[PDB]
Amino acid sequence: PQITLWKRPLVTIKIGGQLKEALLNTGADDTVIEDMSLPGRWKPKMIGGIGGFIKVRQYDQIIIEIAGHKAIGTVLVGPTPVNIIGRNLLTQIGATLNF
Amino acid sequence: PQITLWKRPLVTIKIGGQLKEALLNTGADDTVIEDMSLPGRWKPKMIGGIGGFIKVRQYDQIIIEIAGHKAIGTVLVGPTPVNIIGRNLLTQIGATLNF
Ligand SMILES: CC(C)CN(C[C@@H](O)[C@H](Cc1ccccc1)NC(=O)O[C@H]1CCOC1)S(=O)(=O)c1ccc(N)cc1
Repeated sequence: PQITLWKRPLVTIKIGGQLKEALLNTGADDTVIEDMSLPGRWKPKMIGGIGGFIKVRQYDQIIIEIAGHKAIGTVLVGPTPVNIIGRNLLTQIGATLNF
Repeated sequence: PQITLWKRPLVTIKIGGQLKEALLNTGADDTVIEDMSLPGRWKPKMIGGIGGFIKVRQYDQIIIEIAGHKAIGTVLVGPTPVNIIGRNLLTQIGATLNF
């Protein structure tokens, strides 16, 4: 699709069998999702946002559907205002910015 | 242009007579620029994301050139670690997400 930006670019994602809402976020390198159970091990990651740096859980090679497109990659889990899909997964679904 | 998301979507902007580098950010409601002086009245605002909140000054009816395109709108100014062009100005230059 072509998504205009008059409203928040919210899409439906599917991860761990659960449907959630997430924001398509070109301003984030990484993908951050609110607390949930994911399979396998995690490793520590520090990420920086507008308020500063926080610690999150990094799960690699997670299967996640994003607006109907399958991606498999790194998902960070931690305290976020909204689930955010970052460039690591936007590139997998073939997303570009155009004007 | 069509901007790939392999790297950060950074562009050159001109605001208040100054050239700056800024992130094209679909995940941001508003535009927020590292602290600088702007003309006219302002009011305080709190904005929050990863790492919590920061206090900023809200200036309305500010003209910015974004990669050569003039747009006008609200600009927030404060201690952001990165210059952010948010949806309120991305819409004005006709920016869309496509996949
Ligand atoms: C958290 C989202 C929902 C909203 N933000 C935009 C996001 O793109 C934000 C932009 C940014 C990048 C680097 C440093 C600081 C900020 N990226 C971000 O945090 O990257 C983290 C998460 C994964 O990778 C690292 S915001 O800055 O908090 C914000 C809030 C309100 C307004 N009016 C404007 C901006």
